[PDB]
Parts: sequence; structure tokens; C-alpha cells
Amino acid sequence: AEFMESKGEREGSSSQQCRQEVQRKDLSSCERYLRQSSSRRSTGEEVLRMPGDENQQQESQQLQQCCNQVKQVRDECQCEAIKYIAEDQIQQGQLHGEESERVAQRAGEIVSSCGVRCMRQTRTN
Repeated sequence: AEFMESKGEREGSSSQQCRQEVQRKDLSSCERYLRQSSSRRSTGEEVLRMPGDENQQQESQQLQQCCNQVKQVRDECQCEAIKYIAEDQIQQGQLHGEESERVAQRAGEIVSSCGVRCMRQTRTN
């Protein structure tokens, strides 16, 4: 009489699965630094240096967490990573009325450090 069928549904946001690992490694603290009160301990056995091995050679173990964080960036998720962090905290945080644009320049602070992605640079892969 008849015979037909077919299934297959999915949903995503960023590329393949950038937003995924992005919310873990890639810009996942640079904006959190300015979002929070001040950088602090976290997950990672790579935090036993004052001057910071993998970070701008200068007393700044705070932004070192962003450099070490952006050090886990892929390449094509670097920019989209900023489109995530520099936004999720905007919707989550009190970033509304006219205090959301102040966060745009703010993230730029850590960007100029070791967060140069979509807040200064562009797609590179």
C-alpha cells in the first residue's frame, strides 16, 4: 500500500562544537575577570608561578588565568569564544539599561593582555 519514513533532528549555536569547549577553555575567564571582583584560584595545576610562565612577562598572575585560558583556544573558536563570554555574562549579569557597552571595552582590557580574538582581531583559524 505505502512505505515511507525518515528521522533526524539537531540544534547548535556556534561552529561544530566551539561554544562547547569554548565555555571551558577558550575565553572562559578573561571576561569573567572583569565580571567578577578579582581573579582567584581555580581548576588547573598550571598556577605555580608569580611572573607567570605562559603569560605576558610581568607581575599579573590575574590575567595569566586568561592567557592560560586562551592558550587552550583552538583557532576558529578564539573569536566565537569572545562572542560567547563577552555576551553570556551580559545576559547573566546585570548588563542592561546602558551598562552593557562598558563591558565591551572592559573585555578589551584583558583582550589587549592575552584575550586578542574578536575583541581586537578577527577570524583566523
